[PDB]
Amino acid sequence: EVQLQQSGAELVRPGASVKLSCTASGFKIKDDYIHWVKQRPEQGLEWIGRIDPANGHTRYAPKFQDKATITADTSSNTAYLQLSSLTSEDTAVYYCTRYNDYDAFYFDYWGQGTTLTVSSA
Amino acid sequence: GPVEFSTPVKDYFPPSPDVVRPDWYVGAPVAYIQQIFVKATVSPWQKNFLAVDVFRSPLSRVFQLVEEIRNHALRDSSGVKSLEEVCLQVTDLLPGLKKLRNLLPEHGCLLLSPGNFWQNDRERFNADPDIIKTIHQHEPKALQTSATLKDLLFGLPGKYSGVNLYNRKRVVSYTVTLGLQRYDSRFLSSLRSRLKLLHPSPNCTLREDSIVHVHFKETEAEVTWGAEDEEIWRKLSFRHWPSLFSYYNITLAKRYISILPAIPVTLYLNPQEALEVRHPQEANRY
Amino acid sequence: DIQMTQTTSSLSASLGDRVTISCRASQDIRNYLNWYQQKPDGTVKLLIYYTSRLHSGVPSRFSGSGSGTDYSLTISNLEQEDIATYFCQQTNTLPWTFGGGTKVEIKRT
Ligand SMILES: *[C@@H]1O[C@H](CO)[C@@H](O[C@@H]2O[C@H](CO)[C@@H](O)[C@H](O)[C@H]2NC(C)=O)[C@H](O)[C@H]1NC(C)=O
Repeated sequence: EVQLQQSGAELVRPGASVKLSCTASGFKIKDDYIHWVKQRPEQGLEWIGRIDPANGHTRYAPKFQDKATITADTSSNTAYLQLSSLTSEDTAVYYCTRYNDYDAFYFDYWGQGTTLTVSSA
Repeated sequence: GPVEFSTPVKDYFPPSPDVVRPDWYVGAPVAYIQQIFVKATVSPWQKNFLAVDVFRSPLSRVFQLVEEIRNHALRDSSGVKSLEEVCLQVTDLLPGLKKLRNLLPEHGCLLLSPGNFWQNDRERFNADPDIIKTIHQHEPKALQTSATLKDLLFGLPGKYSGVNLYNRKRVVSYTVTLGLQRYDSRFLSSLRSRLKLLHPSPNCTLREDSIVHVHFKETEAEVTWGAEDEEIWRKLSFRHWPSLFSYYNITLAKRYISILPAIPVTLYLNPQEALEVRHPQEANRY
Repeated sequence: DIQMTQTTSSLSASLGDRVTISCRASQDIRNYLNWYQQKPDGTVKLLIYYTSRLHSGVPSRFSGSGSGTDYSLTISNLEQEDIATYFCQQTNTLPWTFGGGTKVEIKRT
């Protein structure tokens, strides 16, 4: 029922800027926060930030301040994460998710994941 | 225009067709009413327990429960974090009728509960040998038409409460009443989620999708939840809310209030607490 | 700020065996611990949002326990579909931190 489709794998140069997308189906993004998580093998999942699409109010982990920019379009029911000043340490898998309980704060549904690779080739 | 609660559909009790509002449903409500409806029981029962032991220990939890609600903060909030930012502010009771000092909240959030009988003081509750006398010290002799202080503080009609010496069921119900100036779905859902995580209720089936707008013109026992617990406020007196707000010089004459669905809470207490709460002079009294 | 540590990054077990993953928080987290499962495919799925509880659709063979700083997920009987990595997340203090996952695999040779 509830699905969070993510864009395809992305390859970009260092110093560039990426815009990842996450389209919801089965629910309206107005009803919940949208979160972005970062997986790197051998270092484990880590929280990037979240956005409340009703208010446009974003919050980030202190690690990614000035790095990530989250936005949301309610008509398209789609959240976006923009990465800037990319470096090698940004090669990783980015997950789009939400939560539905506002005291437990568990991530109930997840996207399949988008692999981002940053190399000059 | 009136506030848009997208997730909970609106509902009207006296007349007000909605063509999509012309009929008295125009402005913001005087206040929203949020009930935390508590059912409690001393689940492992014993011989040698006195009738008072049925309710003293369940009533002793109202103080911790009130502190939890007042200190609750919505971690990861996008607009409102604590109760003080959302609750209705009251300043002074009427200049006459100060006899109800230290029985109704003077300064701060309008929050009513049985603990008000003891100024929200657990020590004063512990030093009380007769809870019933304290509860009934200010009820009339049926000569006053407005709502009684016991009904105002308990939130229930009074025969549903179960606080009596002839209580055959070992389940006692009461309520904590919150008056809110603003409606915040996120904060209210956070409060509801917190209370059901701390105190899950057995197969609780309470409705949670309708806001009711009211316009005033002019052996072992087990806790069950059923249709008799739905919309319990509907079984309070008619003058209940007008009299509650009149005590603070707030009038509901040509305006309305919005009652939100109740939050269920279930408390199971064990014999250790039921004994530690017992007052020493009732062991040899009867 | 809050560092969560899982003792064993890998764990070997057999079908029908009793399995236990455990993780420890650097400070009190007041039972605000969630457990997630990641398949080798990469798809993540919530198992035990709240200590001891169960997310809808999760088999009853999963259970959770713990308190204070130490918490543990338990799989009563390892099924072939339960080969994955398990992460514990603390939702007590605002920057949520996950613990390095623990992989569960079958006993080889
Ligand atoms: C009860 O409230 C009403 C209105 O809120 C008060 O009535 C008047 O309110 C205006 C507006 O603030 C004041 O300027 C007047 O001085 C009030 N006078 C009277 C006679 O109503 C009313 O005073 C309030 N009652 C008390 C005891 O303060």
